[PDB]
Order: sequence, then structure tokens, then C-alpha cells
Amino acid sequence: SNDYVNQMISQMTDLAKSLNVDVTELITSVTQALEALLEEYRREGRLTDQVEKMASSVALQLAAELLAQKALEEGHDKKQTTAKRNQISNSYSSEAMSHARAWAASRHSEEEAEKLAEELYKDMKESLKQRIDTEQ
Repeated sequence: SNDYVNQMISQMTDLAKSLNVDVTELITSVTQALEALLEEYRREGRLTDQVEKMASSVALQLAAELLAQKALEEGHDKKQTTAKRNQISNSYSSEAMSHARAWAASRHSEEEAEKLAEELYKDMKESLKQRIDTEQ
């Protein structure tokens, strides 16, 4: 929705401020990559509300890791930049996995749900990262 995209962009701008780097160039690449991933998941019948929320969390994790690299390239302090990156990335990967586990718990047996949630995160992050890099 409009609110889903705007919420993601708001959070991306927050993490950009934290890392002291301009969010501008990544907004286009991340929004386009996220849109394309969601359309693929929808077409294939893989999308649910928790999966959509998870995808925003993963996009934000990747934005933080990419923006932190640009902060290092711009000369920002390495210890502070990487500490902030790691805190932000940890927060978003934790959020993403919490959505993944909620998706899996109502749909799969207790035995396989953990592995499928882990696999969903891995596959989703790999796909988004490839899509973001293609746009960039």
C-alpha cells in the first residue's frame, strides 16, 4: 500500500541519518527491488501479510548494510559506523525472522516451520540484494 512504502522509506531515512549518509540514491533502487520481489511472490502464490512485512524488514537491513559501506567510503569513523550498522542490521534481521516465524507457525508443522522460516529469510534476502544491486 501507499502506507507500506512510505513507512519503509521513513525508516530508511532514519537509518541513513544514523549512518550520516544521504538516503537519496538508495530509495529508488530499494523501492523498485522490493516492488519486484513482492510481485513475484504474489504471482507465485507465496505472499501473505507477514511475508510482506518481512520483506520491508529485509530491505531495511540491506539498506543499512549498503549505506554503512558508503559511510565508510565517505571517511566516517569505522568503529562508530560499523557499530551503528551492526545494531541496525541486527534489529532488522531480528524483525524479519520474527515475521518469518509467525508466517510459518500457522502454515507448517512445528518440526519443519523453523527451517522453512530460515529458508524464507535466506532466499528473500539473497533475491532482494541481487535486485537492489541490479538497480544500483
